[PDB]
Amino acid sequence: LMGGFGLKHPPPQILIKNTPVPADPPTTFSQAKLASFITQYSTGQVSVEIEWELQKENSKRWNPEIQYTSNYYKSTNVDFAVNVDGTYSEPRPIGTRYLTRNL
Amino acid sequence: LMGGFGLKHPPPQILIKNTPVPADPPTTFSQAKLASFITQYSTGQVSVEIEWELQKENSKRWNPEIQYTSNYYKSTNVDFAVNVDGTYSEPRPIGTRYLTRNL
Amino acid sequence: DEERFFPSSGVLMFGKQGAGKDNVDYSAVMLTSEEEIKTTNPVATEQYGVVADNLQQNSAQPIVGAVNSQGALPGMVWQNRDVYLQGPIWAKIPHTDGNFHPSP
Repeated sequence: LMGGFGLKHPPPQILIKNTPVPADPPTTFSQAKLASFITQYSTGQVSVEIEWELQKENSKRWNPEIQYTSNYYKSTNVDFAVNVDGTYSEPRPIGTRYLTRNL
Repeated sequence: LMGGFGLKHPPPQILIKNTPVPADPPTTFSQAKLASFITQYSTGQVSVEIEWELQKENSKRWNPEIQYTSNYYKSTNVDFAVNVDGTYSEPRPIGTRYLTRNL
Repeated sequence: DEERFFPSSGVLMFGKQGAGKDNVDYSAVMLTSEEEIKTTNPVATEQYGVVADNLQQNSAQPIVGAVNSQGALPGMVWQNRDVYLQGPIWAKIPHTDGNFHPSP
């Protein structure tokens, strides 16, 4: 209901964790689980690749269809670009429905 | 300078004429060329087919490009369509330059 | 035992030969009848049924409301509308993301 593709077997969940590395234990045995760990984090790169199938537009319509367009008029910032401070923004929602068909 | 493709050997000129059909001649010989003809015209269908080669757009630009779009707002007539009286019109000039490149 | 009643727009209506376009008397039209499907299909004019409108308690007598329109429920079965010698053969299912029982 929010949108997209319903899937019985969707892309799986990918779960990641830093393996705990404990600090030095007491040197005399204790049954209690070790609560003292070395503070750690991890970084890296993630790459994802999707292949999408397209359904081409066969329409025989004569007059030109509505398209998604960038505004021609001048502005302080480019839409879908970083600003002076360096942060990226998306100025508007872009839906997918522009070309037309007959019922 | 008006536009388009300069061609040393352009598409040839296609010349068409109704062959003259004279009315009845005098029944006694006269050297003068015959000035009296049957009034005629001709109709038919002409078909022309051109194959155009396309140069695809390789651009790596991030933000969306300007496109040619039909106006979304309501109007009495559709652009590039017939009106109530049945005549076809082109409301505006449409140039070909929309996508962008780097110098 | 009620053949005099019919749903207002709920049945097909054919004209007799020579019937006009506008405001034609009942005598020139020919009404069809779907009564054959009253085995599985609710009657067009009458309600579907009744459901509870409230929670019951010793201080509150039960209330039961009428269901005039009912969408698909699991366990329903029904018959499509009949076809007629002078009626339409086919229709084009619209091209859409979804449909339900796409019979014209």
